[PDB]
Amino acid sequence: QCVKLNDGHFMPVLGFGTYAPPEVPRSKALEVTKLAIEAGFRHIDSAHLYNNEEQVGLAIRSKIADGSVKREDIFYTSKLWSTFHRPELVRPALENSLKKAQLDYVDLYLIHSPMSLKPGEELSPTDENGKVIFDIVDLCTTWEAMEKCKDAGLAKSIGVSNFNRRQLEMILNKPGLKYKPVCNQVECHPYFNRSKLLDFCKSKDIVLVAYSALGSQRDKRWVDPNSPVLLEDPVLCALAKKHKRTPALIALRYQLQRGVVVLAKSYNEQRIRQNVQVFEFQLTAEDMKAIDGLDRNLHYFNSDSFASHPNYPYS
Amino acid sequence: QCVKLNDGHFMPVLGFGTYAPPEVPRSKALEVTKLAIEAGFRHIDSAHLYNNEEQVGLAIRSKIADGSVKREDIFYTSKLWSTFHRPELVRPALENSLKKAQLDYVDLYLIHSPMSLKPGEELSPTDENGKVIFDIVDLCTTWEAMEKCKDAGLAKSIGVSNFNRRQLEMILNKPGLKYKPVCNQVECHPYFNRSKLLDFCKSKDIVLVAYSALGSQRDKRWVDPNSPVLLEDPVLCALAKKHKRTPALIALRYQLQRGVVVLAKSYNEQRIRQNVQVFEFQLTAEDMKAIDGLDRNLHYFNSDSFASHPNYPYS
Ligand SMILES: NC(=O)c1ccc[n+]([C@@H]2O[C@H](COP(=O)([O-])OP(=O)(O)OC[C@H]3O[C@@H](n4cnc5c(N)ncnc54)[C@H](OP(=O)(O)O)[C@@H]3O)[C@@H](O)[C@H]2O)c1
Ligand SMILES: NC(=O)c1ccc[n+]([C@@H]2O[C@H](COP(=O)([O-])OP(=O)(O)OC[C@H]3O[C@@H](n4cnc5c(N)ncnc54)[C@H](OP(=O)(O)O)[C@@H]3O)[C@@H](O)[C@H]2O)c1
Ligand SMILES: CCCCCCCCOC(=O)c1cc(O)c(O)c(O)c1
Repeated sequence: QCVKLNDGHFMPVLGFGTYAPPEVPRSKALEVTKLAIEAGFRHIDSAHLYNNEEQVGLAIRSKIADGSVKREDIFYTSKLWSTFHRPELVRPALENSLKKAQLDYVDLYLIHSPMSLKPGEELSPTDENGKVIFDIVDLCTTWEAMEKCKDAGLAKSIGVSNFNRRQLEMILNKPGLKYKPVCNQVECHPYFNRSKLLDFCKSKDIVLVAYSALGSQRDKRWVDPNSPVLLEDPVLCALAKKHKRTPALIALRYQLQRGVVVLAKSYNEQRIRQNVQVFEFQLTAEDMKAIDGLDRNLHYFNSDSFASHPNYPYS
Repeated sequence: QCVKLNDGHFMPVLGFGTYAPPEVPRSKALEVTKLAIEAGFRHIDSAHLYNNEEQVGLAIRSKIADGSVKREDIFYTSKLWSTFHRPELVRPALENSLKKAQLDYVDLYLIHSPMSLKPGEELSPTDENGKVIFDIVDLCTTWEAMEKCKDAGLAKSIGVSNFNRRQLEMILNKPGLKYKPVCNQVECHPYFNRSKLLDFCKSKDIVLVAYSALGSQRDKRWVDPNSPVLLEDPVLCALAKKHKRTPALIALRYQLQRGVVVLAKSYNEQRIRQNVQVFEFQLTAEDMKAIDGLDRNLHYFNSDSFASHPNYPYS
């Protein structure tokens, strides 16, 4: 079950989410990625940001080496972090990711965020410690550098993440554009279903990839603990009962049936193996309209901190 | 079961595909071509590109020598590789093919691809960066040189491969045209059935010859491994069950009943002998419409570098 991307490549519609907070030992990423592959996940989502590309890659390489999978069966995503937006930093950042994971190519490379951050090396030992420094980069030139990565065979497909419609149009309207982004990976779930942005993406042949599809990890560092817990929704629970599934499985299936490619992070063996059951059942059209009704414009990514960045996607 | 070509020659409607990847020992092509002829294949498709003309030729000569066939019962195709498009290179390339095969004439010589490549001795000439080097040739002059090869009795018939409608018209409308292409050998299967091109070809008396009719060899170099596997299609499988045949046989029969000449590669003795069974059954008109419904405009062969060639046939 794969979707055809606008560059002709194919992306599995269910992806494994690998991010876990820095308290979680990195050896866990190695363990759980092997478990994900053993359960049937083939699309694996990582990033320079996650500090896990080595462990994730070693999982992949391990399952390739022992003959459970071929490299060609695995669809591996990495992402260009925001301190590397300047065009001359793009290819080395990809190369660094490739060396960490010990892969020859990534199946997909994304611009992680339109919110560029100061690159390079400070120069004093402490002056800038702790601060968050924004940078200003024309993301079109970032995108050209991405296009060159694809032409070098380093990334099979290239795309973006956390872009809004305006930011997508800026790439789409670039003079001399060679490759459209294949996807826009954004927060998407029944509390923030992104239907308008989805319609836009579909009209341009860009796949929407949903993160926090199960309602986020609710990380204390950001997420308001009084925000409603997605998987406790009564409509999601009643559909789970009706179908003899679970609220997670309902929420994942919802995305698949609206043409969205869905990620699901779990570091728990049983939930990982549950999540692959998404292909065993289907929601009715009426079920789908009921889930559409749950939208409350709720972003679990309380980016509030970054709200004054000129490229903040919700300004 | 032959079709009358527009030059008066006859082409068998089922052809044996001889390409195998370079990991396959070169001796196999000799073995499998003999097996193909023993099974009933009479049309045999090779090319300079395949690096097997000696072995394929030996097979053909063997079966002629031992009396299983006469030379005139065999239809042998070779192809002019893209580094040899320049008019003065066309006849020596054909002569080199003929000397390798140890044959005096080919039944058919094709321009392999409209995508001309830098002349020389590499098959895939590459620049400093590893990028393939294109050439620019007026393919009308290539065609004139092909016309001369037919007049010299070195090729009984001439045609083209991987041409689109525009590229065909260019030849058809050439001033002083002597011979129309007898055929256009193109990627064609239920996921990319080419009906519009086929209608055009039929209106001009040009036979469409299908390659990757069984969904290609899915070579990593050119095919996305997560593309759908044609012979696993549930409609093909259900028709196979209905007819007590196989999905390969359904896919081959489809082509024959729409007036398409169809190639089938196999290096496996039992699949080779299965493939000749295509003449034992027939699909209903409803079966044919059901297969027509599978079209998803999917060409298995892809290349970022070749996509940017001015003569790329899918642009
Ligand atoms: N592009 C971006 O900027 C961006 C942002 C956020 C996320 N992402 C990507 O998207 C991935 C997923 O998003 P996310 O990390 O917010 O998490 P998510 O997929 O919404 O999952 C949230 C929580 O659901 C739990 N869970 C998983 N399967 C379950 C089931 N079947 N039943 C009940 N609970 C279940 C997990 O807990 P356990 O681990 O305990 O099972 C997990 O922490 C990330 O890991 C990352 O790859 C990208
Ligand atoms: N003009 C061009 O540019 C061009 C391009 C591509 C191909 N071609 C020509 O067309 C030929 C055929 O196309 P192709 O090589 O892409 O392969 P194909 O005919 O689409 O066959 C694909 C695969 O199907 C398998 N197969 C054959 N019979 C089968 C059966 N009865 N059941 C299940 N599987 C079966 C074969 O594997 P096994 O060998 O293991 O049986 C083969 O590798 C080539 O050999 C070449 O002559 C030309
Ligand atoms: C004070 C500002 C903190 C900056 C650090 C970012 C805050 C949130 O980090 C994450 O947990 C996170 C997880 C993912 O899966 C993502 O892709 C992603 O983009 C972010």
